[PDB]
Amino acid sequence: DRETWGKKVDFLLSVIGFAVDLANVWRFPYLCYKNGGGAFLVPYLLFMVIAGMPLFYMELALGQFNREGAAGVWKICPILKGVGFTVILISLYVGFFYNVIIAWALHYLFSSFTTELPWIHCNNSWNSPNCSDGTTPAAEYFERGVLHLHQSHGIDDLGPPRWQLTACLVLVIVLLYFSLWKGVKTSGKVVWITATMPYVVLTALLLRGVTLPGAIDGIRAYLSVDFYRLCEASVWIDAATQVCFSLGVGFGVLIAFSSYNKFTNNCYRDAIVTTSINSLTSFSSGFVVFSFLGYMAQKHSVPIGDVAKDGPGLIFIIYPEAIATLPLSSAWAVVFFIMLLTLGIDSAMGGMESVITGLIDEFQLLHRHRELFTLFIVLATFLLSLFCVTNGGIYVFTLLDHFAAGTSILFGVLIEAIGVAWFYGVGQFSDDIQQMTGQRPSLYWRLCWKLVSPCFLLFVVVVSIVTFRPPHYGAYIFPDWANALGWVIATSSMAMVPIYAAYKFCSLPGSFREKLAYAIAPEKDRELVDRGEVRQFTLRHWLKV
Ligand SMILES: COC(=O)[C@H](c1ccccc1)[C@H]1CCCCN1
Ligand SMILES: *[C@@H]1O[C@H](CO)[C@@H](O)[C@H](O)[C@H]1NC(C)=O
Ligand SMILES: *[C@@H]1O[C@H](CO)[C@@H](O)[C@H](O)[C@H]1NC(C)=O
Ligand SMILES: [Cl-]
Ligand code: NA
Ligand code: NA
Repeated sequence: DRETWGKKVDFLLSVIGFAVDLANVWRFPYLCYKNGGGAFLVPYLLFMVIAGMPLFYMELALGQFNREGAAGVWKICPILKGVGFTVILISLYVGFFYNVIIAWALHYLFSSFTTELPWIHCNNSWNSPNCSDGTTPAAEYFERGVLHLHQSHGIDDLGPPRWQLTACLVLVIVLLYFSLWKGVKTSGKVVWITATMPYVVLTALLLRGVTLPGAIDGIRAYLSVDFYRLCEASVWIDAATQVCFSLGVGFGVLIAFSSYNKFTNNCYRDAIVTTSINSLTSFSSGFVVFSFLGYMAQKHSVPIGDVAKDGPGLIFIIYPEAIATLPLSSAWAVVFFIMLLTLGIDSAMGGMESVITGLIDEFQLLHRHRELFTLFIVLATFLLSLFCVTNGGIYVFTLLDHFAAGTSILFGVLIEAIGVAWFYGVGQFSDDIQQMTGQRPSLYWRLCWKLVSPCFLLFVVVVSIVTFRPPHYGAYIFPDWANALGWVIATSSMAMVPIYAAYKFCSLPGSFREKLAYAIAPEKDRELVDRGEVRQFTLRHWLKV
C-alpha cells in the first residue's frame, strides 16, 4: 500500500518537469557559443553516452526495485547509508535559496500588468543621476528599485527584509505546501500544466523572435563548427561538468519518483525517453535566446559577445529590454514571466518531495502524519529563506549558489555508484533488473556501471577541487569568512558518510569479522551470513563484471 502513481503519464511528466529548470534554457546555448558551437556537441555526446545514461538508468532501476526513498534503498549495503542523508541535505540546501528567483519572477509578473513598463526609461525615484537613457535603465530598475542593492555594503551589512518580496515568498510557499500535502495523488495532476506551459510559451517566443531583423545573424553565431577547439583542455572539462550537472542525479528525486512505480514496468525505455527529451529541450531553446540577442546586437551596433550575459542578469535585465521595444509589449512580458514562474515551480516541488519521502521512509512515526511534516518542512524553508530577501540578499544568493550544490553532488554520485557496482555487484543488479523487466542488461551497461563511470566521476571531482575560484558579484570581493562558511556548508553536506559509517560499525556486536560481515553484506543475505558464507569475503566477487 505504497500509493503508486494514478497514471503512468504522471511519472514521466513529473520527471520531465523536475529536469527542465530555469538554468536549462540558457546555460547550454551559452556553453555551445563559447566553446566553438556545433563542434562542442562531440565531447558532450561522448561523455553523455558513456556516463549520463548509465547513471540515470541505475538510479531509476534502484529506486523501482527497492521500493523505498533515497536513504531506504541502502539495505543492499548498510554501511553506506549516509549518502542518502547527504543527498537529502543537498536538496534542502538548494531549496533554501531556489525559492527567491520565483519570488522575483512573481514580482516582475505583478509589475508587468500596466500600460507603461517601469524599466523603459530612468525618470523615477530609483535612478542615479548618470544613466544611459552610466548603467542602463533596465539594470538600474532591477538592482535599484527591486533588490535595493545600493543600500548594502556587502554580506556583512544586510539590513531588514523587504515586505514586497516577503509577500511573494509567502505566496510561493503557500502554493508549494498545497501542491504537496496529499502525496503523489494530487502532485501528479499539477504537473499536467506546469510541465507543458513552457513549451507553449517557447513556441510563440520562437515564432516572434525568428521574424526580428538580425535574428539570423544571431543564429549563425550559435551553430558554426570549428573542430580546432577540441585541441584545448577546457572544452572537454566544460562538457564533462555540464553533463554531470545537467541531469537530475545526485538529489534523490529520481529514487523517490521511481519508488512509486509498479514493480513490473520497463524503466529502460522511460530513462531513454526522459533523457532524450531533456537533452533536446535545451538545444531547441537555444534558438530563441540567440535570435533575440542578435536582434539586440543589431539594434545597438555591438558584437553579440558583449550582449550575451549570464546568471540572473540575463533573464531579468537583457530579456525584458528587447520586449519593451516590441509592439504589444505588455502581453509579451506577461507571458514571458508566466513561463519563467512555471519553469521553476516543478523543480522546487520535486526537491521538497525528495526530502519528505526520504525522511518519512526512515521514521515510521511520520506516517499518516504527512500534512504536519510537510507544514513543518515548508515553514522551516520559509524561515531560512528570509536571508535572501534583505537589502544585500544577492550576496547570500550568490554564495549559496556557489557552495550548496558543487563538489558534493559528484562525491555523492561517485559513492553511490561504487556502492551499487562494487559492494553489491553488477551481476546482482542485472539479476534484479531481469526480475523486474523481462530482459537482462548487456555487457556494455555493466562495463559502464563498473569501470567507466567511477573513473570519470573521480576525475571530475579532482578537477573540480583543483580548479577553484571564489565567487563574486560585479566588483565586490567576498571576505575570508564567507569562503570559510561556504566550505563549512559543503563539508557538512559531504561528511555524512564517515560519521554514519563509524556509528554503524561501532553499534554492531561481536568481533571485527562479524561486524564487517554484517556491515557490508545485504540484508537479504542474512541467513548466509549467519551460516558463515559471505560473498564479499572473496577475491572472485570483486573481479566479476
Ligand atoms: C541549483 O538548482 C538546481 O540544481 C535544480 C534544483 C532546484 C530545486 C531543488 C533541487 C534542485 C536542479 C533541477 C534538476 C536538474 C539539475 N538542477
Ligand atoms: C523626465 O521628466 C521630465 C518631466 O516629466 C522631463 O522634463 C525630462 O526630460 C524627463 N527626462 C527623462 C530622462 O526622461
Ligand atoms: C553614477 O552615480 C552613482 C550614484 O550617484 C555614483 O556612485 C557613480 O560613481 C556614478 N558613476 C558615474 C560614471 O558617473
Ligand atoms: Cl542542460
Ligand atoms: Na522545472
Ligand atoms: Na537541465
